[PDB]
Amino acid sequence: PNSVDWREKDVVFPIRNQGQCGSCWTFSAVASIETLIGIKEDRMIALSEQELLDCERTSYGCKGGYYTDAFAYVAKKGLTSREKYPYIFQQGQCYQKEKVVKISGYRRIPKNDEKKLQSVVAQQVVSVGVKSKSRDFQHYRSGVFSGACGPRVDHAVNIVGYGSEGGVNYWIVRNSWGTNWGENGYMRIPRNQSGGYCGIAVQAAYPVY
Repeated sequence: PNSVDWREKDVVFPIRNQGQCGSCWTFSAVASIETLIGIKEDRMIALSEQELLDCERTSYGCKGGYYTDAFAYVAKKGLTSREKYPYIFQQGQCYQKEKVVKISGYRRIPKNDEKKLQSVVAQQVVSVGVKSKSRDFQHYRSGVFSGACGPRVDHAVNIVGYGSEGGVNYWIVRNSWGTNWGENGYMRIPRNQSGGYCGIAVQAAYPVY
């Protein structure tokens, strides 16, 4: 497809806010799973970032984590709904409540491969990491981003589609900083920097239904 936008396909929930807690990895994992379930089952169910934050044991709570291992947790343990286990903006006791969704596994996209990244984005939402520690990235408002990136991949986000404006290819990037950041919470990042713009293609991964 020349363009993809899952937000226009009834499978992407509204932008959320992680607050200060470094739980971006939980928001990225949840967003990828939420859309996958919407694609595969035609069912919209909001899932719990809080369960991953409190219960996923390879990660660092509010100091960062792994959406890849979050996928493995969901495949192995299931995941409850956001209604049952809401986000409290900090890590708490790990509750194992009634689960609403599983996955079968997850796959990693080889580093720097935007062609394979695009092929997967054409089918579902993908979890990625970007270099967010920069004034330009934090204060991005609109347009296809052409500012400076952070020094290192440090912020887990999602790619929810792709397109073009004026011949400029872009990825549609879902962040968890609320709707006041970027284009109502999203960023259009150049598509096709080695590793992708702000390293978007360095560590891409996606859940397998």
